[PDB]
Amino acid sequence: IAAQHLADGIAASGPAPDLAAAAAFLEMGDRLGVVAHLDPDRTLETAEVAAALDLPEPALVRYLDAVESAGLVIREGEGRYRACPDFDTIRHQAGYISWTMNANRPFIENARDFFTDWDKAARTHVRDYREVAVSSQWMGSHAFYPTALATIIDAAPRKVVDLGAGTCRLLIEVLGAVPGSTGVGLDFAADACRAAEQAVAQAGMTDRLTVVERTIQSVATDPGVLEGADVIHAGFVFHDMLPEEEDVCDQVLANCRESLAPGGFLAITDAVPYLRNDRERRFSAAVSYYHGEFMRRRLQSEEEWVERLRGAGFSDVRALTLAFPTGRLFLAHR
Amino acid sequence: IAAQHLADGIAASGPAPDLAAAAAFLEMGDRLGVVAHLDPDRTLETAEVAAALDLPEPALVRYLDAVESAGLVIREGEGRYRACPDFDTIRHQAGYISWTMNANRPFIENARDFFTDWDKAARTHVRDYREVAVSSQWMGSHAFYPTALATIIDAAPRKVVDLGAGTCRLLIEVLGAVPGSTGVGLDFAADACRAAEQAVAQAGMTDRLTVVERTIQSVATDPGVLEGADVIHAGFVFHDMLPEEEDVCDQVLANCRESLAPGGFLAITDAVPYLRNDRERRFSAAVSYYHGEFMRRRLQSEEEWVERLRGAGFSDVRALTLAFPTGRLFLAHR
Ligand SMILES: CSC[C@H]1O[C@@H](n2cnc3c(N)ncnc32)[C@H](O)[C@@H]1O
Ligand SMILES: CSC[C@H]1O[C@@H](n2cnc3c(N)ncnc32)[C@H](O)[C@@H]1O
Ligand SMILES: CC(C)CC(=O)C(=O)O
Ligand SMILES: CC(C)CC(=O)C(=O)O
Ligand SMILES: [Zn+2]
Ligand SMILES: [Zn+2]
Repeated sequence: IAAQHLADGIAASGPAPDLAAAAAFLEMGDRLGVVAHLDPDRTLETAEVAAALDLPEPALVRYLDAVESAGLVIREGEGRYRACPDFDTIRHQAGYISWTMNANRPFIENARDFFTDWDKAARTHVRDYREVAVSSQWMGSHAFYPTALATIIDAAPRKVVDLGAGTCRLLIEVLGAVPGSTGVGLDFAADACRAAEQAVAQAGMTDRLTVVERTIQSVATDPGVLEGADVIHAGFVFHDMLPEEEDVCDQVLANCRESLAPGGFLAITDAVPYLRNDRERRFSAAVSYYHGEFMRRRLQSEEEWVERLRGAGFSDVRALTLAFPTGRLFLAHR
Repeated sequence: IAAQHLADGIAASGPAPDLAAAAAFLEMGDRLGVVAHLDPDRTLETAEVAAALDLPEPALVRYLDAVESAGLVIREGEGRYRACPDFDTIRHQAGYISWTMNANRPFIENARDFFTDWDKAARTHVRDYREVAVSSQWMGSHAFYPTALATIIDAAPRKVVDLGAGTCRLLIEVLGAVPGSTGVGLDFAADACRAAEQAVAQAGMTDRLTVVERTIQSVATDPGVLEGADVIHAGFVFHDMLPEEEDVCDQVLANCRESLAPGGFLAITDAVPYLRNDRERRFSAAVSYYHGEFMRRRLQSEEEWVERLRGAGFSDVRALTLAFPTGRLFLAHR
């Protein structure tokens, strides 16, 4: 009796109000720099963080008080705030919403332009690659990054190479797990290389781990840095050179197979296109439509990837379903 | 055994991949004009809709095929598409994400400016009121609009007034339910008034329902149009004149009480600030922080609203919890 309208509405909205609010608070706070100071295991001290971020302290305090009202942080004492116990899961979920609604917003808002003159639209409406990187890392935290770590650590490698390694977090975490091991982080971006180069410094791995600043294409002609590696990792990278650079790509793959030490494998995480199964189909379709229609980059099915890795001379290929919908981890044994 | 990593990841992501993908597809499609042609009870014919929307048909077909892969539409025949059975619930959930991440995106991206010089930020970073209106209507579909309808229809009114009525859908639906009834839709926006004025035309209610183009403030001095109404409705409107126009507002409220026919009531849906209960607190906080910090509009608690309505001379005030988190429906009896 109008308690019906209420219960019916609650069931229809489900978790969407909570998620919409978490994602907006967390994107806003991350753009401010605040989210990197929130952690379930310690407090953020407003007086210091406001100074470190060059923000007015009363403004920062009203933000953290709003986030405290939302249940995302806990006010421990006066001027001190702690993230809620399940913050990292909430931030992981926010990553999916940030990626489709923020990182890829130029495609949402400008689809008509992309439909009528793609070449002009592709250069006019461009994605903010800081947002692409942050939301990808939030999604990866629980849905593909752990699986890649464990696989690399368990191979107990001596040399590990990462193509498109960014700030080299994955290499730093692997080297800190195999006490005797070396790493190579390859990235063609200047600022990415500069931050990876000092994060490795502050971990003391400045000798065990070098930060080469080249393209993955450059590997096709200079495969020297790949020599003798036990594991080569590429995360969501190889698709970005298809179909315009299929030969260069086929030849980087062939280079990787020859450069592998005995018993070594190339680990590729990438997205497969348009899955039909009920769990993955909806996010699969967004990942595929964004890549196929707006970025014009070719995503390959498992069948195509196995084909392509066989043709590069790998002797066996194992595909693993990742929790990230349409994410697959291909392990290509030499 | 690495089937653990998979099940753990799936539990951590929960419904977020599905929601993120639905919201992006549906905002993109709505901006294109396509979503208004999707319905669970009939098909969209691509050849005709592509022409009506001035879109290349192959482009429209790739979009609908992507949305079909996502499970949001069904391809009935060749060139014909039907929305999935629960489309309206999915679109309702997408409304929360659209509102926090799209409609209010100027606040997410520019919080630093709002913190350091508000007056300059408020006029530089402005919300797209087409996006505000669409996402509000998607949220309202299952979470506040039904409760307001049923209350108005059940009062069996002779005259109904709506302050900030937009395209007058709510009035059209009420007049089509009380066979003998009149309505007044008040809105100060030119284009809103022009569309309400022809939607009422195509319903034949062009006589029973007039579309006055004034401000709700203008009611404070010209209360004539309010005369004799059985029900006055205002949806998410009165807060937008607090605190800068408290006297004008207090006097519109007093005007409404005096203009009511005997047995009549004023129905106000509005948002209360920063609730603490577990269901509503997170979205409550986003609604409140957006209004308090970025729009500088005053949201009142239930206690304050009842106070304010008593002081305007209403004899009894009933507050109803809406499914929309922090939404409240206040019924103020004359
Ligand atoms: C994990 S995919 C994106 C990351 O990998 C880097 N990257 C993207 N494309 C390439 C490329 N062709 N070669 C080397 N690094 C790349 C980018 O600088 C970013 O850090
Ligand atoms: C339901 S809140 C927004 C809708 O109500 C209208 N509206 C907003 N503010 C006012 C106002 N002061 N007076 C009259 N209509 C308003 C807007 O034109 C829009 O259609
Ligand atoms: C995790 C990936 C899907 C990220 C990506 O492919 C991109 O945004 O470019
Ligand atoms: C449904 C309302 C919360 C919409 C609103 O207040 C706004 O965006 O201005
Ligand atoms: Zn990509
Ligand atoms: Zn508002």
